[PDB]
Amino acid sequence: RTCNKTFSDQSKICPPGENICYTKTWCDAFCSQRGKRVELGCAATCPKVKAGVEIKCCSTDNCNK
Amino acid sequence: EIVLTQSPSSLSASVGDRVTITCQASQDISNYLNWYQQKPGKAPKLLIYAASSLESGVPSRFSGSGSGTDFTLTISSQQPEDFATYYCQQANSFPYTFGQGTKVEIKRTVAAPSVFIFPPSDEQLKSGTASVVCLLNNFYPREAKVQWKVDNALQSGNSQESVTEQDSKDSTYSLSSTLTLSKADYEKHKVYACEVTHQGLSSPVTKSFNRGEC
Amino acid sequence: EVQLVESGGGFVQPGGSLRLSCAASGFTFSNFDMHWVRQSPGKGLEWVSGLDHSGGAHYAGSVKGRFTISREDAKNSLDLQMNNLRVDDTAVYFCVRGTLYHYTSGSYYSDAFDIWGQGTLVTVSSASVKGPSVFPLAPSSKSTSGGTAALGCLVKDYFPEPVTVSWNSGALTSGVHTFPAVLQSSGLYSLSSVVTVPSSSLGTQTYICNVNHKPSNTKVDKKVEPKSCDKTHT
Ligand SMILES: [Zn+2]
Ligand SMILES: [Zn+2]
Ligand SMILES: [Zn+2]
Ligand SMILES: [Zn+2]
Ligand SMILES: [Zn+2]
Ligand SMILES: [Zn+2]
Ligand SMILES: [Zn+2]
Ligand SMILES: [Zn+2]
Ligand SMILES: [Zn+2]
Repeated sequence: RTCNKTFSDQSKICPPGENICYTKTWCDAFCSQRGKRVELGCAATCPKVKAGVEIKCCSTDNCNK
Repeated sequence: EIVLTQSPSSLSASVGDRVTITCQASQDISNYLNWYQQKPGKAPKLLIYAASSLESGVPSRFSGSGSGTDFTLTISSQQPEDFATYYCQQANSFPYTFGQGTKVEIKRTVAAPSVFIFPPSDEQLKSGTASVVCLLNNFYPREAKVQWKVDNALQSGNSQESVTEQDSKDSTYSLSSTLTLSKADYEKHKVYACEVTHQGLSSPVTKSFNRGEC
Repeated sequence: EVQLVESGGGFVQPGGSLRLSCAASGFTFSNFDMHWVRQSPGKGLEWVSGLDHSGGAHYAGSVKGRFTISREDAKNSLDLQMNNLRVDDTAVYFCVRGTLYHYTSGSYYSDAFDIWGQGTLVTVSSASVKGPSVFPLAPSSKSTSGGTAALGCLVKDYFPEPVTVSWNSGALTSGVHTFPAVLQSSGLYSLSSVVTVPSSSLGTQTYICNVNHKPSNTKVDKKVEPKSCDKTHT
């Protein structure tokens, strides 16, 4: 219903039809210069990862760390 | 500034085909190169950033590669919804620049145009201008050379042409060309002709008329 | 829902000024690099201007000293003030969010353009509203015949876009081609609409093109009658 977001500034409020918060970690094509990309938010269900994507899902307000 | 040149500017694919589009940068841009899709009447959509990283929601049949000056967009299986214009863009240095765009069109067999010519209306002549129109109907592929001849003399700088989007029923194009003269100029000459060159015609087709006979 | 909605589009004389605005929604506007990208009709994309989250302004060479980009973080708005406008500035202008990607190493700005508004049209023309003259493209003595006859309407010297065309009040759809308008050197538009029909119907069947110039008071039902050439020179 509310999740932590990538940025501390954006609204924790989830779009209607979610109570799954997620933490998504992966190497994009800048991984060698910048490190892994990180994304926090809401999903309808635990999102379907592609190869190499670390993912952690939880279902309580602002649980995604 | 950094110039991006895509190749080809247009390519014909069938549903199921593997499609490759090149982007060449005039100087080293590392991997700061993006791919956009644009459909007619709609805003561009980001497909790929950092030369090979897919944006969220983009189907896996899209893939990108390259670095420095040499880049490639691949659609591994062309779908009906992928007939669209693709643009590369560099985010290396200001000003940010786009390639000229690649239009992916539907492949089909060669179809020669039917060629029709229209003399100006008496109505239009009253207003002091004369428009001669040439129509090429239902041809493939899009490349057609349409040459106006007045009194068997090649015209340049006094005509404009327009092409339909690929037809939904037979995936052909049609072209309309307009030769525009002042009434005084129109009345000087006797013969008006439209010469069409196309891969589907065994030789150029000319349609012509005599001012004074119409 | 992430929305960029452009406003301030319209018509302006050459040498004139026009302020575009973008209302952003569903993200922390003040944290994002924002950009303007334009597209001339039938042509491709051109970056115009960017304004960084930290206030640095970036202009394409074609627009430097004529265009001013600004933001009001409190109002979630981006503005583009255009001046000394020329005909070649005529384009759909898109509001565009520069990406803001987060890594273990921190934040990175404007790697790409992830969110595009649907764009607003700016026409720079010394033309004022003029309704079209509609001339028949009369079917003839094989001059427009093949076994099939082509006939049509030439919709000439109107401003601004657009016009719509139907045939026989929309009863005739099969075989119809309405072409993209061309902008003539006069600054006025012209288009053609044509249809292929059985050449055997040319005596008897009525063919009427319905030309609507939405932007003026003008609608034109033009009846397209066969015209003969003699061809006694063969
Ligand atoms: Zn390098
Ligand atoms: Zn046709
Ligand atoms: Zn005269
Ligand atoms: Zn002559
Ligand atoms: Zn006559
Ligand atoms: Zn800057
Ligand atoms: Zn403002
Ligand atoms: Zn003749
Ligand atoms: Zn005669």
